[PDB]
Amino acid sequence: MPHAFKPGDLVFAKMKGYPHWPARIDDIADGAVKPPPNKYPIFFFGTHETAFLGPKDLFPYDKSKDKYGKPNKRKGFNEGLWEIQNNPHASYS
Repeated sequence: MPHAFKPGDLVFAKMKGYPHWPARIDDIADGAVKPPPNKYPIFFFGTHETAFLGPKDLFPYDKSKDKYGKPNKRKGFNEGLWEIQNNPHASYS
């Protein structure tokens, strides 16, 4: 049975106008801008962008990889696929 999301959880994260994108729940570093209530800081692999998402847009990686874990035409996407598969917990700063 699922827990709530925690820092380090890998997901595909859905934003409007983007395909489900390889992403992880980032930790909030000392001194970093905190998310709004009920939002997680999402670090998107490949683009290395952050956005704040709620769980409705967060699809746990292992369950969803069969569906979303396929190359995409979009910038940084396949790079993102490599990172989530090969080194999801590294520093990309």
